[PDB]
Amino acid sequence: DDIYKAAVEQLTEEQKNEFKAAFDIFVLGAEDGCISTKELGKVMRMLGQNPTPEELQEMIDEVDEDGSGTVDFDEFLVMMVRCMKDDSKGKSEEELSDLFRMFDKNADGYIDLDELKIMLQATGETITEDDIEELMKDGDKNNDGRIDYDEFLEFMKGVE
Amino acid sequence: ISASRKLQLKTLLLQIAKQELEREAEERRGEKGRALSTRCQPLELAGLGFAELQDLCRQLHARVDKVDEERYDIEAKVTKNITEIADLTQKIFDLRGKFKRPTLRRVRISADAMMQALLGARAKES
Amino acid sequence: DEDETTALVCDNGSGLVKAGFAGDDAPRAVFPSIVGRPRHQGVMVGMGQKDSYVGDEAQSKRGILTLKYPIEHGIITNWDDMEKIWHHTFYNELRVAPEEHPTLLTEAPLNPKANREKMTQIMFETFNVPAMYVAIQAVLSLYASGRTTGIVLDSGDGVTHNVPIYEGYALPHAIMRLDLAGRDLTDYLMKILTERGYSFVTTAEREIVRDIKEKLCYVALDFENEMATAASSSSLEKSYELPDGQVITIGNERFRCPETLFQPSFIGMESAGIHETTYNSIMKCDIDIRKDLYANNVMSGGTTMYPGIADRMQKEITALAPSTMKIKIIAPPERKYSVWIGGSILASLSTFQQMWITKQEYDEAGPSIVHRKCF
Amino acid sequence: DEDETTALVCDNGSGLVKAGFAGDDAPRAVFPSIVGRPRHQGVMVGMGQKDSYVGDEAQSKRGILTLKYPIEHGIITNWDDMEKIWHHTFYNELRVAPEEHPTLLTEAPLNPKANREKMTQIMFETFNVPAMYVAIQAVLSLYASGRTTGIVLDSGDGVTHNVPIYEGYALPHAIMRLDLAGRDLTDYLMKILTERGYSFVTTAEREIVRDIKEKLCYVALDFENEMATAASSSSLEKSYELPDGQVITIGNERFRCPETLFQPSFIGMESAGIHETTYNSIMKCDIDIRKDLYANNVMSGGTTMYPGIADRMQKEITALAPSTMKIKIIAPPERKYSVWIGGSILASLSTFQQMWITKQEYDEAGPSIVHRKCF
Amino acid sequence: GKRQTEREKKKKILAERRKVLAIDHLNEDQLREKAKELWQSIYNLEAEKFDLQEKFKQQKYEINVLRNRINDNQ
Ligand SMILES: Nc1ncnc2c1ncn2[C@@H]1O[C@H](COP(=O)(O)OP(=O)(O)O)[C@@H](O)[C@H]1O
Ligand SMILES: Nc1ncnc2c1ncn2[C@@H]1O[C@H](COP(=O)(O)OP(=O)(O)O)[C@@H](O)[C@H]1O
Repeated sequence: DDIYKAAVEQLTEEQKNEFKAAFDIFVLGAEDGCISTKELGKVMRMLGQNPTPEELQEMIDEVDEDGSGTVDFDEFLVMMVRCMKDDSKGKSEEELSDLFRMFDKNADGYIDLDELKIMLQATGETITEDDIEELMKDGDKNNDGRIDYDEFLEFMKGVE
Repeated sequence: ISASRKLQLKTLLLQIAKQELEREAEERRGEKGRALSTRCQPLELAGLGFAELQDLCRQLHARVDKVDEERYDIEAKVTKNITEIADLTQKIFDLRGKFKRPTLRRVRISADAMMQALLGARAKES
Repeated sequence: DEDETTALVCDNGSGLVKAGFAGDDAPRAVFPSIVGRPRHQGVMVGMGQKDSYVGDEAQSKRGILTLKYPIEHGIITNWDDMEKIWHHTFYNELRVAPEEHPTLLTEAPLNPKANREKMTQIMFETFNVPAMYVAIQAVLSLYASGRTTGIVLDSGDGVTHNVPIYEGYALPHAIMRLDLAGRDLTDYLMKILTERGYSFVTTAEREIVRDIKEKLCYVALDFENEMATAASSSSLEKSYELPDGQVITIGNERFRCPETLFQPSFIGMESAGIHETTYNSIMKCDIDIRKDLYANNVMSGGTTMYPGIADRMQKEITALAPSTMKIKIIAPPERKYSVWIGGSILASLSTFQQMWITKQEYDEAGPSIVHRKCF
Repeated sequence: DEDETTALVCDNGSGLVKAGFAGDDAPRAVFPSIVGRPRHQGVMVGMGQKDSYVGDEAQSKRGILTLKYPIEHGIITNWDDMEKIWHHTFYNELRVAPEEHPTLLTEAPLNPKANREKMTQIMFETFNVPAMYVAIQAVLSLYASGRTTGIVLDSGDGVTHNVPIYEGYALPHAIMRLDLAGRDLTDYLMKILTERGYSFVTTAEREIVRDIKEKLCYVALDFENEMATAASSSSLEKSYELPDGQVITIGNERFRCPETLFQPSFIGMESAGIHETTYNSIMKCDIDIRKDLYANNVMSGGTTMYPGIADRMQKEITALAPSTMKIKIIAPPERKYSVWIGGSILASLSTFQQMWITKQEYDEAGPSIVHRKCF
Repeated sequence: GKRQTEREKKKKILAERRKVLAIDHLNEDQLREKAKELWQSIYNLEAEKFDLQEKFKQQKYEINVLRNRINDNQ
């Protein structure tokens, strides 16, 4: 999600205005102003594609943040950036392995909170406590408080 | 924090890690230079006569055999580590296998083609 | 978008052809393995009209065409017709020329070698593909399902192959192929619908009965209970709409068609059915293999799409199986398309690139090379 | 991972290698002396899959492997497989680097010198051990048991050595080397289970029968009474679960197998039997020794764990023994593990610190040094 | 057979890598060049040894990470 959310933040106002015009086509006549599988299917067919009901439900589930079963405009912008890549290929595991070693300052095999904090400060961006805590919670999937090698690869998946 | 902020931090984190990797390589090259200065010191040939030069060549040749044996010994340890790395890599892959085979979809109609079809000439920035 | 010389993937069966690009998760389109030909004398001129029609063209213009299938009971019998099926698949709908892409074609484990040899020959000689590989459908089904181990029960349109795999290895002595498949089930249905007063024999009619089967059959986990009621009351009949506005209602015949998979004698086949071949593939494997195969019967092919077959199969295998043992069925949404999906998985593996037959290897050895390099 | 340069101890039998470090009272793990190899052709791509599996890997993946042991009645004949077993033992599970530790291995005193010379050679030449010792299994069980005197009866998986020791001394003229062990008992059981309708031939089946014997069998204090009863009533049957959910029940076969130890003729062997070889090792010793060996019939290894064996062996010797003499079996819980345990004790004795072959002594002396320094 | 071969083999390899030197047909100037050539060979071997030592350290790190991943995923 994070790489796509960043791409959305960076869209210009004119680009968002064009996406809004497209969104309005998709939700024309919808009871709640949102895109359900009935509006998504009618547009995909209008576009020449023939998705199954399951494919349509999965396209919505991939960006549905509230659990509405529908796509709102904010969710739509994520759908539209996900449908395109600037970040093609996305590197690979061998390159992430060498980068992992650079985060692991004590060479223990894990990235701890102090290591993460040192690396974040080095970026030059203002780092708040919330930036540190949130990235470590996003990375450490087993709740030990550290990022292992396999968690690091999931953590940096798709990051250019 | 927004996911958009997290991405920017992750992209900058990877850029610094890459810089540190280059830094490590440069430092290792410096370390290599110094190690070689100690292990393989320069020849002093001035003043050696013919017989002394013949003995030096024999002495250097003998050293070549000894260094090659030391190199062999480290190489053997490196070789054993490759076998272990290959076996552990297969083990982790299998432990981390199960239900995780990945897929891609083509339901993701490119937003460029979609925008040209739905908006026509209105579609200029996207 | 395709900005990389990705391998092309196509599964060519006796029924339909699944095709798309490696790296996608579905065929882009499914092209029936049909070449249609006009069977009437023309009167108007300047009407276009082809010598032959293919895939969806063959079905769209079928009102006056006889429709032939180049593939039967698992093999290609007419490879000149397949060159046209493939040409259309690649150049008209996928809009890709194989000349710039490796191509992956698939077959059953004991499939006659002529099938893989002609698949290899046509793609190298008429399409000039830079590389070829013929894969095993059972591998691909396991790849789509997230398995390395299980019984692949692949009843399709022309054949049921039935092949056990353990840790990625075939157990060939435990393969039990049957001449029992969806095409025969269609024929069984045509005969019993004839008994009801709806006699279907011509191409248009044969295609209708196939369509009826696909939409109305539910197989029945308990067929004795279903025949007792379905044959006694209209409350279990389903109405089907025909192209000319006619309606046919089907009762116990609705499940008697699929029943042939459990009672093959219905179509003249000497067999114990699909649930027993699944079971025998487990039983001919060693006892330290059997436990994993019992827990992983893997559904592939198309008969796996009846609303009730997973229960019909689990009930039959567990009935044949020893007690204590846990008998399970793996029946993912990747149903009917698991070979194509597996094809995309295989084609895109880094561990598969050395397995390709290159055009240079082909030109030096000829098509028999596929028999030596693939499996 | 050890914090001291403690000697390593490994008991390499035809069955399992017991291994751990000196100073403990048990091995860290038991590593079956098995190297497995796939016996099938792979079909799926990207499955990993190695040419061979070792120890517990060999048993865990056995469903498609052929499993072989490198040790034949106490002698290693397949050294490639033992290097894999030893490497796995130190490298993955004991978490040991032999380069930093003396290593003690064990062996029957009656085996060909080739085995003790080669074991000395591999630890010094392949594992770079700083020191070596190969110890006698009669000695090792006696140390573990707290004894200096007795007849040590292994009845193991590989060999029965039948060796009398008095006041720490060997009495070699009284030794009965016997070619009868658990590996033969297992084959006998497979033939009599075949008589019951359960045919066990292949590796999975051979490992099942060895498991059946280990969990269901006994010798019987009185064979004929158990024989007549078990042959007459189901009350003497015991069940076993086969891995595929099927079951087997075993009747008099439950004891007919173990009985071969007392009756070697059951497998075509020409032998006195373990109770007579034990007896003859006492009998052939001097008249003032006999009384101490009668009172010290010492168990070693496995099979000494069978119900009725400690009571039966004492009765069988008593029946052959002169009156006045008091006959006793020493059957400690340190059973099936006493040889390894003795190795731990021996390696650690202050009186044994000079018995170790050092690397320098080995390099100067050559492999024959084991004959001058160990036994 | 094979273990003896492995011990003989490391020595055989090292013997194979031993070149034959002769210093009698060479004059003083050629001997100085020959000495520089042997020195450079030693230098290159020491440089290769250094690279292997560095690799060995990265390998120990990688092995420790793999062991931790296995222990955490088991
Ligand atoms: N819901 C269904 N009910 C009954 N039969 C079905 C159903 N879905 C597919 N089939 C049949 O399965 C066969 C298609 O098998 P499939 O594996 O998906 O294509 P192929 O073998 O050519 O790759 C056809 O005979 C089709 O009529
Ligand atoms: N409880 C038991 N019942 C029957 N046989 C046994 C039992 N325990 C051990 N044995 C047998 O003894 C052997 C294992 O004992 P062990 O001496 O530890 O082998 P090793 O010499 O390799 O260390 C096997 O053949 C096993 O069948």
